[PDB]
Amino acid sequence: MPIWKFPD
Amino acid sequence: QVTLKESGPGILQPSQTLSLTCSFSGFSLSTSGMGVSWIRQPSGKGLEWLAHIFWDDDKRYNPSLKSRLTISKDTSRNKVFLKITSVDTADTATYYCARRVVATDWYFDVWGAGTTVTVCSGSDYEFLKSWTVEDLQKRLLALDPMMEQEIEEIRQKYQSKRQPILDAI
Amino acid sequence: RDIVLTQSPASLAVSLGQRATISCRASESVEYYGTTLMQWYQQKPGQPPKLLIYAASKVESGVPARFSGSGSGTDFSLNIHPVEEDDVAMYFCQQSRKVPLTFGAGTKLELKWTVEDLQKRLLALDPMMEQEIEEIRQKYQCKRQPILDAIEAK
Repeated sequence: MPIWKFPD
Repeated sequence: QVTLKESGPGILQPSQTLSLTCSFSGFSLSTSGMGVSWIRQPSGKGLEWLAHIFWDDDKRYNPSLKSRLTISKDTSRNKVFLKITSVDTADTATYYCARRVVATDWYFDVWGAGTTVTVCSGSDYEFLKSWTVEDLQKRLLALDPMMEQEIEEIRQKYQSKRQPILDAI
Repeated sequence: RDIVLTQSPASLAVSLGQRATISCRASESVEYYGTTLMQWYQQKPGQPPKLLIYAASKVESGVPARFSGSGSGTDFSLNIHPVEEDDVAMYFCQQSRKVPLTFGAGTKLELKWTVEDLQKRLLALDPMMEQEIEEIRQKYQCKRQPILDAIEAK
């Protein structure tokens, strides 16, 4: 699962 | 290859605004998943993250400094900017920018080499205007010999470090 | 709140050929759904920090096989074996689990021979000198520029 921004 | 370069004013008087620029090449910050952070290493301390800006202009800040920081970008000139308001001696540091690209992990893949900013200690503007021209000129010309002696100590210190190496070669 | 990274040692004096180990302990877990958001970077004087290890144990391309990362949860370590001249550097850990991103305070790895290694060491002295002189120059520009600005205003 890509992390597009920060880990959420 | 991908290069990032920080630029700044070098020195800055206290209470002024710090304007930093990260000039990059080899990629576009408009590409989906790209982002750039600003980071700093204060004098005698460890590194500290300041802010990050994503390809879609989403901005994240260090909560301890948020009220002082403004990150922004101009993708038409491949530039990222940082503004720090009301600087003091705690803002003397080497400032770095670094890229992160979308992945399943989260890491900076490329950094700049950094730019050093010194926040100046003591020089009251109204006080120095009250000085006469001769006093100002005398102090200025006196500053050169002192800086040169400090630099020469460094040069001698490092020439003696080169000698054991140069002999073994 | 913030994840604090405690990195040790601050300074590591090692012999060429030995094992060097650098430790990072996090104040809370940096794990995130099957990945561990802990990085190790190397920094030479005047050069961009270089990524060595990401996700705790993954080696980045172009990194010598002498470097390895390990750890889980809160305890991480960077291992360099055997130590070579090119490994004299500053090293730091970095977590990406929570904002704000945070860094270890750094480990300065110093040494206590081929011509290539001796030239690398000779070359390595110049950016350190340049950094020390630049600090001197900026300190004195702090004193000169207010004076020059006072004269120009007059």
